[PDB]
Amino acid sequence: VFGRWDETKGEDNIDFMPTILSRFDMIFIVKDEHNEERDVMLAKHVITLHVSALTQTQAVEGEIDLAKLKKFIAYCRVKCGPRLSAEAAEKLKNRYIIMRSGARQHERDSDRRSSIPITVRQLEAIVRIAEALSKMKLQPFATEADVEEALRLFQVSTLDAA
Amino acid sequence: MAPERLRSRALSAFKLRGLLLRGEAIKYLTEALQSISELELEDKLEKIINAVEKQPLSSNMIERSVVEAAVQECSQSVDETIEHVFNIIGAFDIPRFVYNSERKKFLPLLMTNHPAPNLFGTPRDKAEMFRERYTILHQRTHRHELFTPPVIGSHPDESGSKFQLKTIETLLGSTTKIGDAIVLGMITQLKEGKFFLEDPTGTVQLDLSKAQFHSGLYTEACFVLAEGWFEDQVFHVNAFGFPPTEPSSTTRAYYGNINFFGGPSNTSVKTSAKLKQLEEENKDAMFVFLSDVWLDQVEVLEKLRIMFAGYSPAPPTCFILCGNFSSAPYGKNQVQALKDSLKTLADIICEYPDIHQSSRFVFVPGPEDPGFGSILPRPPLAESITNEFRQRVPFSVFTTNPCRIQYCTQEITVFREDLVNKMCRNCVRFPSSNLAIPNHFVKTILSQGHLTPLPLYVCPVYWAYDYALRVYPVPDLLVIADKYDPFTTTNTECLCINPGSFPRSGFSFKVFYPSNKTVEDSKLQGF
Amino acid sequence: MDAAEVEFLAEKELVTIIPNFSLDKIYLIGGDLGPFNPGLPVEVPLWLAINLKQRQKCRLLPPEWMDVEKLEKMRDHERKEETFTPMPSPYYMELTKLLLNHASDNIPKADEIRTLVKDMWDTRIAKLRVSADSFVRQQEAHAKLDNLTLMEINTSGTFLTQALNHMYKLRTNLQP
Amino acid sequence: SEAYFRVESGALGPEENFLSLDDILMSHEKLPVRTETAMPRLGAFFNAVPQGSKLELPLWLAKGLFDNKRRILSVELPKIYQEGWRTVFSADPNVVDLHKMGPHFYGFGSQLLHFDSPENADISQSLLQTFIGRFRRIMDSSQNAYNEDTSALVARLDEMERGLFQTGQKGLNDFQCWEKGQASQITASNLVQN
Amino acid sequence: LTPAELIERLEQAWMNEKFAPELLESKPEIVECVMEQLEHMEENLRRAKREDLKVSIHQMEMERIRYVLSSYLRCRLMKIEKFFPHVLEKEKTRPEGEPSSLSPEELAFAREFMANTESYLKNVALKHMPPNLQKVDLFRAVPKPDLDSYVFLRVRERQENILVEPDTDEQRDYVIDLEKGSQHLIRYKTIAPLVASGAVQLI
Amino acid sequence: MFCEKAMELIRELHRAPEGQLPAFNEDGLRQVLEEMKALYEQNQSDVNEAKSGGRSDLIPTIKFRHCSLLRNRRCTVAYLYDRLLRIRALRWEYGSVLPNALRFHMAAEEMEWFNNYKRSLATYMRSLGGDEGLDITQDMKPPKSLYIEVRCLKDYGEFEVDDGTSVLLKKNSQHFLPRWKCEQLIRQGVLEHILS
Repeated sequence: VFGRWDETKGEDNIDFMPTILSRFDMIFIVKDEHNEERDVMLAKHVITLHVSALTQTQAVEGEIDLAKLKKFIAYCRVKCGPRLSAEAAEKLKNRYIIMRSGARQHERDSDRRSSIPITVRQLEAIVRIAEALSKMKLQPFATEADVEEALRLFQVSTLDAA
Repeated sequence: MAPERLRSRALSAFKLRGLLLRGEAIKYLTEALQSISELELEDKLEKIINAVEKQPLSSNMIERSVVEAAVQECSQSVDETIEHVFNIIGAFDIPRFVYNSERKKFLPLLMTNHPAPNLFGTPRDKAEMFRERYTILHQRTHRHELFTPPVIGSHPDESGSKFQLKTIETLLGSTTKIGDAIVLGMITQLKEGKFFLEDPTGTVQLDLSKAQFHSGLYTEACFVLAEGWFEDQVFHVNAFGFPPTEPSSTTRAYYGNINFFGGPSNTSVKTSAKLKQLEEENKDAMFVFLSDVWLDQVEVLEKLRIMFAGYSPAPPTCFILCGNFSSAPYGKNQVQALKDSLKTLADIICEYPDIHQSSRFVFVPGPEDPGFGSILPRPPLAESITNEFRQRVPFSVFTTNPCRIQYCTQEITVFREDLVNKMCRNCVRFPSSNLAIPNHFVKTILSQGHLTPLPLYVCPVYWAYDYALRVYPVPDLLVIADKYDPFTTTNTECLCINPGSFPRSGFSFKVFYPSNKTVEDSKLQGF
Repeated sequence: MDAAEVEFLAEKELVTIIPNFSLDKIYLIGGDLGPFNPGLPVEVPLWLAINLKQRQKCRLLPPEWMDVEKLEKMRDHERKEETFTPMPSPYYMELTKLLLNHASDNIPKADEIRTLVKDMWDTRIAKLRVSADSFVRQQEAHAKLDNLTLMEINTSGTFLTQALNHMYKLRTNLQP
Repeated sequence: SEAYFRVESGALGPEENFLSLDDILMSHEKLPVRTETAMPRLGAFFNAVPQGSKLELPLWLAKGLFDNKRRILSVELPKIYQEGWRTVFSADPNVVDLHKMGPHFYGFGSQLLHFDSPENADISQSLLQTFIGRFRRIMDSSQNAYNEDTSALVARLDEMERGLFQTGQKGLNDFQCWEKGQASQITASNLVQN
Repeated sequence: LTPAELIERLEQAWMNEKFAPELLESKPEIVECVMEQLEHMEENLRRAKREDLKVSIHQMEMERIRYVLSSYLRCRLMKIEKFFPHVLEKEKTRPEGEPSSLSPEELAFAREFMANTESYLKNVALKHMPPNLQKVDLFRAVPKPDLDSYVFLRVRERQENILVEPDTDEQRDYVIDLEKGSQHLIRYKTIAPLVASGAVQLI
Repeated sequence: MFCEKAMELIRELHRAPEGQLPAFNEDGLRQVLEEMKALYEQNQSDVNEAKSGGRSDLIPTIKFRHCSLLRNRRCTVAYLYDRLLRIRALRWEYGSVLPNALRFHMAAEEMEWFNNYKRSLATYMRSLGGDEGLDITQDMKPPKSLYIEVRCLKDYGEFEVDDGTSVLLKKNSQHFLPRWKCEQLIRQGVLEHILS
């Protein structure tokens, strides 16, 4: 709302409604961190990136070309629909209850409603993220590892809430 | 016969068996088997190829050394070799296995993608220490009488009740104020009187005022099966005890013949025919255990003199010097004091042929010793303080504390990094008193299955090598040579002993007969 | 049976070569060959002929049936008849591939020969497809396939036989 | 020659093959029944299960319990083998989805015939005519889909038909590799991936 | 038996074993004689000079004979490994006069295979199963060869009154005659004695 | 419902039709055996009650559990047998010494069975000829040329071709060698046949 996040403002940085915000599985609040070595590495990366425009567009190790990753995403989407395993679902259930209690107590301690609500759609969002992680591997079932990674990604969004 | 014909049939045998010989290998074979007649050549070749297949070959191509070793397996040391019957294994030498939860079995460090242990541990290793302690106890507990209902069990079958374990993440919410629930977790204080329970899923505060303790030494960082109910953000204990123990026979019945203990054998020592037949003739072996061996003062050398006088008959197979060799660890004086006294000990034991040529003099330093401090597993002291002993007493070793002895048919753990009084002085509610103290101590150490069942600031350990301090599967003999009074006891068909502080305890060393599976409760005040 | 094995059997057929080397009669287990005289025709198995051509040791002659007019007549007869007509060789397709791939320099009008043999192959595979469909539709228990070659059968026969096995069990499942 | 081949399915025969994974998976599929006698202690799974109770249980269990005079239970056909769906198959076999309705349509239907249903004749004729109707399209698509995406062709085929489809594809690819000369090369086996 | 005719009978056995669903009667004379020819020709060729053309020609012909023999024996071993209880039962129950479906070497291999498989199954699971379930008869576990398979054939000697049996109903059975050189697609069980006697050649 | 755990083994094998050998499911086999134990104990109690007590209505439940036991046995035997089929195929596909990453998938008893099978197959091949047998693992494809050109893919060591001669199998070197000598190494991926 104020351009930069302006960390003292807190919930006043957001003019979005809870209705629209609850429909987002993940809300990455992105802050430009001024660290000196980060800035030096970032500047050298940008300068090299601008310098390298004439290098005949050579292939690269350890990554997928965009044209190939596009086809791979299409293939996985049409082929694989995973589900949660039972123990994975138990893990997700208990972690969700813990996160809900934490969000309630944070709002109570603040005596004000947070702009980001933690709802059953966020539970299903964690489920969807775990299934996407499994679909990358074409596995019919999502494991506790997938649920843990999904919860790790979601706890950035929960950091963004609390 | 023609050497080309011998080459042709050797190559044909290996090739039909699916194997390719290097040029030097077939050259070795076709000159080694020149004595062989046509009446027996194929039998000889099949014998050799089976011997080759015994090794862990990485390719269908066979090197010269493999054929050489196969012919040696066919001709020499085929029945036994002399050094299998006794060996000494340092803590840093112990192999590492990781318990895969989704395969429900132990895998080697070489098979998992886990990083190799190093002394300067990473932040992950410090967590993995306590997580792995929990993991071992968790898998062991779930295979005891607390096992599945079973889901086939019906009601008329499974008419009697059975325990079902819960994790801390499950007891919050609609599970509040249930009548009976039991949780495996570590007991620890946030602050004095603020007790809590912890597992890899979470942490919860304890109201243990009403708890019926199951008679053990429940310290900080012990793992317990707390039974109670959850309410008002507190777990309210009804009963409180250690997880049940397991014998090594049951452990092997589940996990196979895997060599958890150590040594060069792929299987455990007691599960191979060579050792199983050697133990029939190894009847007369005997070990001696001795702690507070303050040889830096010559009074202890006088004691060693009368020890050699007493036990020159029936020479010991080995002596166990339980560290803390410094009665005067003041500073730099102690280093050359220990070097001179070890020179003196070597000089006196050179006076005999039989003990000098048979008995293994093995040293395991502790806190009051030069080099690395009270950080476990204790490394051996400096080699410049050992070389002069070694060069004129080759039947001797200087190694870690704790340390593992594999006998021909038994397995023993030696440890002296003192903790009995530490167990007594930080019990949650109280210790359990009188002559029962050592029994409660061994119950604690066996149920916890780790030589240090207490916090790191109370007993420091190198993080990545914490697996080396494990007491799972249970050893056949557990020697905990504390400064505490000497004792003997047994639990889950494991013998457990303290040889004690010999200078204080009326000169009470101890001596163990592994082939007889027994020990002498000696007192050498009368020598 | 693989197409390579069908080719292995086709390789046993005899063809005429003109050696550029001198060699006396050679007494192979499957029957003696030669003598090999430079510049004169001699009849040898196709595997040996192809090997000698690859090693530049002979000139291969087309078989008597590799002629454009003869192949056009056979192709037209095949296209007109409803049944498989008798073929000039029991391994004509394999012969065509081997000889034309390794000896097109020696064999004139090789493009016309290859196209005509392809025409005959297409017609006979279409006839085989019709035969399979008629078998399954009319629920036959037996068929007569007199002039089919081994490669032509082997192209479709595994599929057809598996289908007919399933069909037989389906039409006999009420037997007990 | 010496490649791996699983135990072949015997589900179309009088009895299924003991070691066949396909037959085991096929016989796991559930069959509706009615209990003709009460079964003590079985209410834990579905106290007794009462007499006359309707259940759906696996085909292996139904075959084990069934007898020709129906003491333990009596069997109902699944709806895809009843007269309503038989008529849909009779309309045009080529448009139905035997992957949804199976995936072991023919094997399961053949094994239903051992329950002595009055409409065994109709079931047998339906299975045979469904196969006859679908044969030509299985043959054409298998033998003429070359080096392309066959998923659209394979989608609506049952497991027996899919086996036949892969057989036709194998023949096609073998001849095409021979024609292109790729059959000559000696190659590392499929285990070379690790 | 001329050497050329011996190699021809080897090819006939090769194709018949390829296409027959069951294990055919053994041809020990064929296998022994072909191996004798190969060993003799190796002896001949090891005593000849380098760069000689006829040596290479003989080596190529030997490769071909060796390939057919190895493939034939591989196919028979596949069939034995697939149907090991049934071929062993057939050999045990064989009367006096009909030929065996196994050579002595194949029979030794089959007995070893059955003993090894039963030992493995017992040790892994079937000693742990309850006492009355510990015995599986592999004669019932392993499937039999399916004799109602359809095969292609070419007929070498004229046959008459060969009965085709389309299905259960005997009224639809009808006879045919197999003219020499004709080719047919027919169930194996109706022609199995002809395959045994060499009157027909499976293709 | 009973016998659901038995299906996991079967589905694991069925969903790898390519013939690759998965890791041996030790704990799944253990669980189905424990299920059989529970079934058998319940049936022993019930049959004792039905006979000694004369209680007749338990007979359908007896038959129920007996059928479930038979099903679990069938699934176990089929799983182990199909694993044996794949392991048997490995000898012909690859060779005698399987790679270590694949040997870790096999059970100890599976390795014992495989060693017995290798020994028996070697015996059979040895007994074929007058002497030195016939290696029917060789000549898996019909012979075309007597000599082939091969390219080294791995850094192998040395490989003998005659009595006194060998070739150094250094990567990217090309050798023109007999097909019958090179076939096994090409099969195992050490060499690449480089004419097509």
